[PDB]
Amino acid sequence: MDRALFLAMSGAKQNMQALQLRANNLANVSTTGFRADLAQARSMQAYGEGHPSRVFSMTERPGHNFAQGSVITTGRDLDVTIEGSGWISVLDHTGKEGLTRNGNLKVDQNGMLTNASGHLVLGENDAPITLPIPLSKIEIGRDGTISVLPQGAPAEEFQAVDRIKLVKPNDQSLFKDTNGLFRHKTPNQPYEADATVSLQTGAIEGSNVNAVGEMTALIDLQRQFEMQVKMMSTAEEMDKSSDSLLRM
Amino acid sequence: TGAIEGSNVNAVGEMTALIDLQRQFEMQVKMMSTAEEMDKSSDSLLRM
Amino acid sequence: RNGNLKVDQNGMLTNASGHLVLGENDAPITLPIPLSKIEIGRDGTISVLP
Amino acid sequence: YELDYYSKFGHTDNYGNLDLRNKPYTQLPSGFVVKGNLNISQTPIKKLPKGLDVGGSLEATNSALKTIRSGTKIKGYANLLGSKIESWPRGIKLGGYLNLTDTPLKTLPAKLRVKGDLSVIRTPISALPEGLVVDGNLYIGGSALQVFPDTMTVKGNIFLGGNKITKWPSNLTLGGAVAP
Amino acid sequence: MHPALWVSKTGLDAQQTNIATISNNLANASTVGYKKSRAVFEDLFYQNINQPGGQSSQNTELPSGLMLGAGSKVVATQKVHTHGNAQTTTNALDMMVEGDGFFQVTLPDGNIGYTRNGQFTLNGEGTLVTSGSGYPVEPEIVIPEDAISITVGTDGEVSVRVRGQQDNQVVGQLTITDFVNPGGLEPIGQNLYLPTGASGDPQEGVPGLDGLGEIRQSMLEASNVNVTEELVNMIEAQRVYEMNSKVISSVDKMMSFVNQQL
Amino acid sequence: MHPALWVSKTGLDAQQTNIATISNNLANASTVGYKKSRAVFEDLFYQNINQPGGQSSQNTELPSGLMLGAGSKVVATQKVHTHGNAQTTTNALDMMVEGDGFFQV
Amino acid sequence: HPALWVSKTGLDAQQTNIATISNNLANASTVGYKKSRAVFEDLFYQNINQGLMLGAGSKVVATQKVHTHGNAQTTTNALDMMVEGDGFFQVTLPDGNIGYTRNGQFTLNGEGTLVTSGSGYPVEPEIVIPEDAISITVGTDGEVSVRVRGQQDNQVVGQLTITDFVNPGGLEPIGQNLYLPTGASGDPQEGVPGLDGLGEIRQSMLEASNVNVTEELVNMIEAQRVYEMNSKVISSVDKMMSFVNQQL
Amino acid sequence: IVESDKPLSAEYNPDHPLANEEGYIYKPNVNVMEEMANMISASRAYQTNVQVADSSKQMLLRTLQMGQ
Repeated sequence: MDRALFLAMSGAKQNMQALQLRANNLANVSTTGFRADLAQARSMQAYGEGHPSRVFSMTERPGHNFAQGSVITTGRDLDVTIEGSGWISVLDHTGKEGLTRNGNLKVDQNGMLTNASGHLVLGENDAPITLPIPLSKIEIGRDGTISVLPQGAPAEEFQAVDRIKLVKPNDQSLFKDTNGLFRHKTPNQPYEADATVSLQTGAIEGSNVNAVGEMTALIDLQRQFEMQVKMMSTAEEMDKSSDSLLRM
Repeated sequence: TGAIEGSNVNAVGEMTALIDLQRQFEMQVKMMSTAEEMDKSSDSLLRM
Repeated sequence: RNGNLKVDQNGMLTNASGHLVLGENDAPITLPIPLSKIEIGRDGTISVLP
Repeated sequence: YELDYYSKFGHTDNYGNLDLRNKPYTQLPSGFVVKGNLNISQTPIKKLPKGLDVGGSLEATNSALKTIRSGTKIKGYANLLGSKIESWPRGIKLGGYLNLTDTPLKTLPAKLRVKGDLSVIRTPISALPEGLVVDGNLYIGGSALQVFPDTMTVKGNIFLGGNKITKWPSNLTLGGAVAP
Repeated sequence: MHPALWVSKTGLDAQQTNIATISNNLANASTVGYKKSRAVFEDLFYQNINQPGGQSSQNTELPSGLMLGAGSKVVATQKVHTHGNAQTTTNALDMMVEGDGFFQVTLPDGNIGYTRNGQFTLNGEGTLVTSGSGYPVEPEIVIPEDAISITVGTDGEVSVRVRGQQDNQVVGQLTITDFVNPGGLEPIGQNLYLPTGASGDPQEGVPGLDGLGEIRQSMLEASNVNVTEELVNMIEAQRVYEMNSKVISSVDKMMSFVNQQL
Repeated sequence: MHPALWVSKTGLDAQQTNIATISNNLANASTVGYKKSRAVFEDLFYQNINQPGGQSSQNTELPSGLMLGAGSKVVATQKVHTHGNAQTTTNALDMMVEGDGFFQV
Repeated sequence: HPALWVSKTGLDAQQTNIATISNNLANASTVGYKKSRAVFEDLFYQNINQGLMLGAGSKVVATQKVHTHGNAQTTTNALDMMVEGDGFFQVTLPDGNIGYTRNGQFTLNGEGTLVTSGSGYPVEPEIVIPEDAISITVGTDGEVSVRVRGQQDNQVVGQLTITDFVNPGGLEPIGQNLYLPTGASGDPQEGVPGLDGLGEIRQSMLEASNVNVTEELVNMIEAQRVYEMNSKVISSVDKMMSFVNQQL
Repeated sequence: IVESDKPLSAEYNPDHPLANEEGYIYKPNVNVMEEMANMISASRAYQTNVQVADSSKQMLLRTLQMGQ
């Protein structure tokens, strides 16, 4: 039949995919250090012989919202949030390094510093931070310097042991990977530490998802979705009527 | 002064006129259909 | 019957559709250019403040 | 009147293409820069500003454009179909083709280089400039041209379109074919 | 298209612009020195159908003189320059005009822009500029660094307090521009307006003589939008929008009956 | 089922876990030596749809490299072992630890 | 549909406005805090036919900090001070650049240098209080003197200086009651604290926050109602479109 | 095919990667109501052309029955 049936179907299909991207945003409102995902549609025309009447649209992710997340003051010593722009460099389960903004850190039984996702926290030597096992008081600095008190030591024996690797690259050069870690679009790009990134210890950075912004985008995808499915029915209606040209 | 006069369109009056215009329109269309139906039938007279 | 009046840069009193409004002289109403307070009377009289 | 900075913003797309179709603008500011393509079709614009820069292609189909001043930079093509251009200035940096169909064009710059196709279809031009170089297809159909210069270069096909050519160039290397 | 379909579509398009006009007014319900806009509707051209040409009069009440209009449209988004309320603030650089008159700021492209918003401040050089994009305010008012207080008089006479010297030094004087037709100003955003042919040549002067308004310091002008008017306008515009949709559906169903029954 | 339905459902389960954590803290608002818990959220994995199979990376800002999330979850309910205030009682058999330490039973 | 996005800007504008109100109320006890108010402006207008103007909504363009001097708090500590006028205390940031503050809660470090009671940054110029001092006196011009037993007359250990700016609102707040000079802030004007427009140092005195708690509660009323009003337009447009694609 | 002359709908989205210096992203000037009206008119006009083709078909068949 007419190709407008599939031209509208290819549009309704993308609206559902855009709806899925907004659904993931609203599910992650309470998530810690979550960067909102933007949804956009690209107009692609079928170039060739004939009148230029058919143009497809596909939904794609143009970028992410890198605005500062909501800061939650918790009073916990091992809670860190990046003041302004900046990232925390961590290595995932496989070992590939990446940037994260979740500062819900913790100390394991061996002293290794991890975050809430389990990623190991990189240090001054581009290696995971391993603090002494018998600690007494962890006091993270504003610049990322970790000053710990050995167990049984006097309060005046406060010494720095490591400095968290904070990286502030261009946000437009970062893409979210398959596990929520932002990495460089260009492969084999070294993550260079920055001396301007600051860590506000004792607070946790929340999500930056604008709940109303997603809701008002939802009510427009639904209407656009319903208009296209009416086009599918009216293209079906036209073909059924034209079925009476071979009756003879 | 200090006020603007709107339109005096009676929305219900127009809507009830619409539904009557539709039905009268459709009934006359049936008259057109039965006029050609009679004409087709009265064509076997010359069909020897 | 459109009484949504306005004053142009030259001072002529027009309506929302741009039709010049007539007056006692049967000519389009022209107001002094630098007005300060325009009040329309209940009977149609136009009183202005320099 | 004339286009302002705020009026410019209301005729620009996401990638930076200025659309002035049917818009009542008469003149553009000097040193004008366009991020992408420029469209001044059907406009009462009779003159393009000096120092004009277009990051894309210039579209002036069926417009009132008459004068383009030298120094204009156009990255894409130039489409002046149906406009009122009478002469082409010297020194225009054109990154694409030049379509001058159905224009009152009469004179062309000497040794003009067209990086794309060239059109003089149905133009009152009497003779082509010496040393003309065309990297694409040349359409002279329906024009007043009947004598080619001593030397010319066309890297594509040459379409006569109906006009009769009597004096062919002495030095001519053609990458394509000649069509009447 | 049957003409009834397009006549109804004009009403849908007209009400659509009305909703967009109302939506902007409610958006700027807290913008300082904002003026509400209203959409004005007018009927379109009326055409003689049962006549080959526009025969004047000649039995208008009869079927020969039947005339059908082409719908409606929004003709203008008229600016209503009603004076707003007063916002008493403790800031020393925000000022208000009581009555007719506009502040004049220097736009980057050379011409001067006219604003009713009074949220001003100073830049690095001490010049009185707006608190938004930072455009300078005409006339230039430079504040000396030795000043410990700023006083803006009822006629824009700005004075400063200098320690070790009694009596306040005068550092300049403000001016406010007036226009014959305030509604002819062209909005360009940023709480700014531009003079058009429908507005008139600017009329400058001291703020407090020649019928001009008076400068009030540490004050602001709230937006004159009436939130209840917009909500009432929304109710009517929504109902008219739905009614014209029924006519389009009615025409389509009538047309469907024709080629299906016949 | 439709992917958009399950993505939002996982968000509902995450909040339901968060609610049960909050109600537990408020229930134990008078318990002696009780440490509050907080629910920790993290997103679920992102899937490439327009690449053949599970192929990833390359052009992530194009329709080819579009990646869709799977929702959210609660990964851990972290105990906040912040030292609490002291209650002074007249009973001689109740004791307290100031600083780090746990009684052994 | 532009109506939805016009109201969305109105919703986003009020959300930023309420954020400033909450920050004003949160810092109602912070010493030397200057309240800020959101600045609204309407977006650019468009001519559809050509002379019909349609707005795009509204936005918050700036957060103007009102640097009006707050009330006075009388304290018994001899190290916390207040500038009674125009001026900023200058502190030495870890980066080496000089930061400026109006909070006067100071103290001494291990070596006697005057530092802030919070992060511990030194106060420029450096004042060192000797271990033989029994009392500390700060004059109206910053002259810091100490009473030494066994010696008549207080000896002067240094003199504090303050900096005044043409436009204090042009400063960039970096938290911790600290400001960074910017391009529009002006040129830092140092000098003796009490001459040439500079304020006077008031020892054993603090500068309270200048927030108007009554105004913020009223500002919450207008911000909340306008925010809810913009939602109604979005809902009405949603029902208008839902009616049409269902009717037709 | 001819493009619409209406100006593009400008929307203030400063944080979008496609935002200009002022922060506005531009969206197509597609008017939903006219597309729905075009959808109805195109379908109604398409079906009434089928009737004319059907009407002419019967006339040719009867014209062929003459001579038999």
